[PDB]
Amino acid sequence: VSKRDKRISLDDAVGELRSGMTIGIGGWGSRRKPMALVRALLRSDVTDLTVVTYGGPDLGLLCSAGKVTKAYYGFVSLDSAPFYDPWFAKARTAGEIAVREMDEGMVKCGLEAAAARLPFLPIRAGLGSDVRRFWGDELRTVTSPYPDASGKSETLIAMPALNLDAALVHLNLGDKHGNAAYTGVDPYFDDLYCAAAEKRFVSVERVVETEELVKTVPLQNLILNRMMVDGVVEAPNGAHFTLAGDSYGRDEKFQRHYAESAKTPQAWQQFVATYLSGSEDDYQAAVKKFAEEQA
Amino acid sequence: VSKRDKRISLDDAVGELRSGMTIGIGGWGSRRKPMALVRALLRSDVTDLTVVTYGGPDLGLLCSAGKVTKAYYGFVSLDSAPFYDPWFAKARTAGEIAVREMDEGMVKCGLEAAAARLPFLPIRAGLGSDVRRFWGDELRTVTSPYPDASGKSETLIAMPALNLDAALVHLNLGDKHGNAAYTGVDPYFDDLYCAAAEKRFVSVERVVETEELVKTVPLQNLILNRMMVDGVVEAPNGAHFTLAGDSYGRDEKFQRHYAESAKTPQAWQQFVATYLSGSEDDYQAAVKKFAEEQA
Amino acid sequence: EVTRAEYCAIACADIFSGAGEIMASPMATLPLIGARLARLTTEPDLLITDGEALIFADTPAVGAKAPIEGWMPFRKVFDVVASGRRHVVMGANQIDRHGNQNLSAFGPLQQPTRQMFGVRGAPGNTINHPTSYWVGKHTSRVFCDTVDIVSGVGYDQIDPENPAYRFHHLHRVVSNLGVFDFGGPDHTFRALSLHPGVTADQVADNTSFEVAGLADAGVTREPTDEELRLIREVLDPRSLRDREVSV
Amino acid sequence: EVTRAEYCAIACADIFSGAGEIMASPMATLPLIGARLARLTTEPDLLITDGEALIFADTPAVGAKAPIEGWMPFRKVFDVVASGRRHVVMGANQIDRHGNQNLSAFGPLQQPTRQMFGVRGAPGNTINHPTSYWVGKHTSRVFCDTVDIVSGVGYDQIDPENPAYRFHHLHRVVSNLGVFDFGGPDHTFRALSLHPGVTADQVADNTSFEVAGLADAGVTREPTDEELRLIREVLDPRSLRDREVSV
Ligand SMILES: C[C@@H]1CCC(O)=C(C(=O)SCCNC(=O)CCNC(=O)[C@H](O)C(C)(C)COP(=O)(O)OP(=O)(O)OC[C@H]2O[C@@H](n3cnc4c(N)ncnc43)[C@H](O)[C@@H]2OP(=O)(O)O)[C@@]12CCC(=O)O2
Ligand SMILES: C[C@@H]1CCC(O)=C(C(=O)SCCNC(=O)CCNC(=O)[C@H](O)C(C)(C)COP(=O)(O)OP(=O)(O)OC[C@H]2O[C@@H](n3cnc4c(N)ncnc43)[C@H](O)[C@@H]2OP(=O)(O)O)[C@@]12CCC(=O)O2
Repeated sequence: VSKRDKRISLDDAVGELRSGMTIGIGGWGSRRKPMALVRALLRSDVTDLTVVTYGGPDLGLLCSAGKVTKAYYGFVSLDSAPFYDPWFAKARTAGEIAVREMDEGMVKCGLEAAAARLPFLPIRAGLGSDVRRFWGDELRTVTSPYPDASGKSETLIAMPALNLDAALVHLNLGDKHGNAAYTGVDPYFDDLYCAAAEKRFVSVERVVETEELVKTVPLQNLILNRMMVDGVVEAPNGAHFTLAGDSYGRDEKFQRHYAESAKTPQAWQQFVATYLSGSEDDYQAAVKKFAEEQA
Repeated sequence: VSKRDKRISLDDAVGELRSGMTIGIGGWGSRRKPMALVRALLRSDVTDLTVVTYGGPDLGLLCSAGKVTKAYYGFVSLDSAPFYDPWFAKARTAGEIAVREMDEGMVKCGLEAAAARLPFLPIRAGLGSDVRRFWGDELRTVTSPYPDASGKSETLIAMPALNLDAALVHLNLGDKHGNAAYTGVDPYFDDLYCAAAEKRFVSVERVVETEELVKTVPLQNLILNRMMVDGVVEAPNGAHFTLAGDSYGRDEKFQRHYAESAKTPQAWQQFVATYLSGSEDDYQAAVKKFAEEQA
Repeated sequence: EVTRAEYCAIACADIFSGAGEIMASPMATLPLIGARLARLTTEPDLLITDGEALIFADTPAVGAKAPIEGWMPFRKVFDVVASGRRHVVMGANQIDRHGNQNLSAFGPLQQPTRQMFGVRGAPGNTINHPTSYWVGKHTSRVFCDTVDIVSGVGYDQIDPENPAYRFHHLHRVVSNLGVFDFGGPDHTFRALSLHPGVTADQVADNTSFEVAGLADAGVTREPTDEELRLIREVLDPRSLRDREVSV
Repeated sequence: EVTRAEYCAIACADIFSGAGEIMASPMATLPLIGARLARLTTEPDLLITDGEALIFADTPAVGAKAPIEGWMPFRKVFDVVASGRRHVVMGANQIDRHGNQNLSAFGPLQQPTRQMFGVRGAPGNTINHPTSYWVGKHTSRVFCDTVDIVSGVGYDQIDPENPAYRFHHLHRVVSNLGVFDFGGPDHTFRALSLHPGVTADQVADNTSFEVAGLADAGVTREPTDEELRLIREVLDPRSLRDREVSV
């Protein structure tokens, strides 16, 4: 008959998530984050999350809503001034989240282990650093069964698999079955997030038929196949205010406004009232109005 | 001033190799093998080699000249009838080579370990199979420091790094500095062979200036950068008689003639006299003549 | 009237019953027809490739191209293998009573009497995901007491204390004589059905070991009218299937 | 007449002297000018990127595009890190006497008093390949006795019995006051040169610990005429370098 139609709404997708899940979030810093999916999380009652991410304003917004219990990350950055995300910083200085901070290469390594259903992969990164102190006994070493030529055996970090209950990623183009592509210079790690996860949700700028997808991009850009996706969300401008490859750049003015609004109770209630108290369409209309007013 | 000019001849490149080396050969089966570089090896006195390969007629020709002492491979195949390479088969049935046969995924794994300068990577493939008996104590296991949820710890194959003294690969386009690209549907593993090796030689169908290279192929096809290559050889039709992506397909008629000629002393002396007793240009002229005669 | 090869085709389709959204990787013509037949009837979410590097959107005839839906180069196949989301149907020079399989070589490991492919992907396939086998000429030389080289892992290799073995699963063996699995006592080779016209004595005379349940095995089901149409008109109009199925 | 920032620029170029055919990864404006200056003078085989995902063929001015020669997405950067074929120049909130470095946060690990980036790639950088540091305002708050969080690995963390540590190498620290390394006794912070106009007392008053060889350190070399031309006319005509170099 027919392959499964995986098209769902933003609120449908978050409706499949549960409090207490370990969720990986794709993109990188302020780059192609599934921000519409994150805003849908904020509207929901899903909380007590363990988040695995190369962190940016996705983690900031989740922290603004108290939705993060534990975070696994290589960094958190807005990629532009003021660089440090102010909501992540507040959660940290308040001790509201338990962190398993790690080297950026360890995130990739851990996702790769989960993708291959392995319990660990060895890695040098982490040795001799306070990554050991962030993790304590959750991060162990592994000794090579093969000594080096000199007769000494290497002891490496055993990076444990970063198994995910769910993954949220945003891509530029996809079909209704989960085939999806990036456009632009970097896939980041969204394929690894999907491969490491049980439930996989991809938002895309535009849903097209399969044949249009494969004629629009090179083979190498088709980074998700149907085995890697459980739900597809059509979300134009769904990475705003992060950049999104060839679709659009970062909304630098609006990101600055987000960061400044976090500074006081007063400024944040107004940001929430204007941008985060309605639907994705309401958000998109308000963001467009902001850009016109600030020209 | 200027970046290093790495252009060298076929015989120059083999002039950098030494008997006893461990050499990885790129491509896959009868697919984009550096056959011109292999023929240059045959003309040389370099022998006693340890070869790491997804084997095809490259390994067959080396075995026809007694140049292989030890072979690490996931398979050997001509990819067309009669499928089994007859020179590899003769070396095997005569016990002329020591083999470390392994699962195809273990080759990739071992090259990845060498590329990352790790002594091993864990892998499931190999467990419970006679891969253990091919390797004996050269292949050991490694136990996870993290038990699974049930309390049981996984014991996996510790695939040792496949460190190479040299790598020989063939690609479709490159510049004089070692930037190089494949054209067609599959890069195979040529980037991993280069990353696993100390001395790296790439033959290419055509050497172009850097700007022409990067305007001809998508970003994702630029699989070798300058840190991955020590010598560049311009060798048009240099993968013959294997296929080479978009440049050409397999010369099926000539491969069949190679395989049939291996059957008797008599047939092989004639094959050697016609195709392997002169230069690459002599070979290419003889191959063209064969195709015209056999139309 | 249904030919022996047509029964083999639907038996190969049935290999994938309930497979869901996984990569079907048949390595011979009859399993290929079977996988594509399943994809056109009851398993539309199967992923299939052109055998080189392209994932097909539509289901083409044997040897034909079709519009594509994704990229699957060899390096990414090994990612799929390790993910478990695959069911391969391999051939076999030898299969023993517990499912050990050989496609590597005959004779001693370091000096064989006959060379074939080497182990290929058989070790990684059998330890990571469902694996089935196709045998076009069922004989006692294929179905032997002991394989020379274990390239495909059988049930008597499994260490139940080590969870690294937990994904091993040999689903079916389909031959020109019938449909088999390893559901006999102690995971032994067991007859599920015999193709019409095949007798128990024919199977017994062409298998080196005893086949569990052979005396009680029923006959392979009839293809549906739709299945016959798809085999004869859409997938294999030149009857390439006949070339692979002995007697 | 040569400005303080111009001395810092050539000192940052000298970081890469003898580097060969490796990836130069400067993480601030002055090291960026330095790396590109080296590439245009004595280290043409350096690889450099646009800071996002493109490897440059030619050497462009700060903030400019140039023709490209390859692809370097973030996932492939981690392959380069693990390969060792790189020299990164990072910034630092804190550096101690043995080279431990912090860009993560101040205060306790699980409840800091100030949050910065987290450890980023600093652990993997310092354990895999040459690492150098740039400090635009040399102070005792940066050069402290103990860093709060070790993101970059210093020399007193090394286990000489474990070859996993054998690639660690901290090459230079360049500041607005001079050029330093960790070649003092017990791998301690050591003065190699002071920029013209900088006194030993100025360095000592702005470093929490004793600086080895400070009394005998000479003055940073003069830039060549070619280097001044490249800095002022080609690489940084808008003098963005001045914005980063304090006093
Ligand atoms: C990239 C991925 C990685 C993962 C993956 O999954 C992949 C694989 O690839 S995974 C590999 C899958 N591949 C298979 O499944 C191939 C299985 N093989 C076949 O299918 C064969 O075709 C065959 C079995 C049907 C027939 O083979 P055969 O011809 O050798 O045997 P047979 O005809 O029975 O004659 C036997 C002859 O030996 C004689 N003899 C018998 N005893 C002996 C003895 N003691 N000594 C000497 N001779 C003997 C007998 O007298 C006959 O001699 P003779 O005839 O008298 O001369 C992928 C996918 C795509 C890719 O690229 O990798
Ligand atoms: C993908 C790859 C992976 C591998 C790789 O290699 C990558 C990396 O990325 S690897 C990361 C490299 N990245 C860096 O190297 C960044 C280093 N950082 C800087 O360069 C900063 O810019 C800075 C250090 C110059 C200034 O930072 P800063 O502003 O935070 O500090 P500073 O100004 O001194 O003020 C300090 C303030 O704290 C106050 N204070 C001091 N004590 C305390 C205390 N106890 N408690 C509370 N406050 C305090 C003080 O009063 C000041 O408060 P205040 O001012 O009074 O309010 C890649 C490449 C591309 C990519 O994407 O990844």
